[PDB]
Order: sequence, then structure tokens, then C-alpha cells
Amino acid sequence: SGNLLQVLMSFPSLTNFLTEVLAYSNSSARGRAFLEHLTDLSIRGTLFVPQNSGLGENETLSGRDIEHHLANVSMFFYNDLVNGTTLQTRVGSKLLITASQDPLQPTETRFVDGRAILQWDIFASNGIIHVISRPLKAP
Repeated sequence: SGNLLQVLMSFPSLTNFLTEVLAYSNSSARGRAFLEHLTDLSIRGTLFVPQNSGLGENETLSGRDIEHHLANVSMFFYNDLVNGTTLQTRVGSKLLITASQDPLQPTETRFVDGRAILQWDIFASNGIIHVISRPLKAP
């Protein structure tokens, strides 16, 4: 499939974050540059996307919060992201992966800034998406 934006557009449960991204792009030059980055095939990124189960339509996010969902160095898959991994984001802050092994589970249970990961490793041509339980927050 397509770039990070196109893949985000392909999931009904991710429409509210998409709406925020698109509205941000039409709001400011910063917002437009963020959307252009998501569609740039010469970069790689890791985009954490809060699902509509934790983000409503009446919870307008700031541009800084939106951009903080993009770990902007490279694509980090499930099997790259161990306990204590810190990820630099586009706004200059850091996300923290925490992770332990419940021996019963088929995979490690992991969190990003304490948010549950609901789906790992959704591929895009210029990045990877992980769906999370609720939005991240820029400091």
C-alpha cells in the first residue's frame, strides 16, 4: 500500500486522528509541512496513531501534540522496540517504551508513554504505524 498518510486513511477506526492531521494541515504552514513529511517517500518514520476508542471528534489536538506522535528517525517495528527504548519525536521530545514478558503471552506486552499498543507493525511505504489506546502528549 501507500505512504503513511494513505495507510492512515485506510482504517475506519483511525478517522479521528486523520481528521486532526488534515485539519492541522489546512491551519498553518507548520501543519502543511507535517503532512508533506508524511507523504515524503525519501524519509522513514514511526507513527503512533490513537484509535477512535481513545480519541473522540471533540478532543481537538494541538499541532505540537499531533507531531509528537511521529518518531522521526527511522522505522521501529515491534521486534526493534525493547524496554527502555527512547524515541526522538518531531517536536524534539522523547517517547519511552516499557516492556516486560508475561510468560503466558505470545508476545511481550508493551507501552509507549504508558499507552497500550493495540496493533503493531502496520506497514507503509515510508514508515510503520502502531495503533495506540489514546493520544500521546507533548511536554
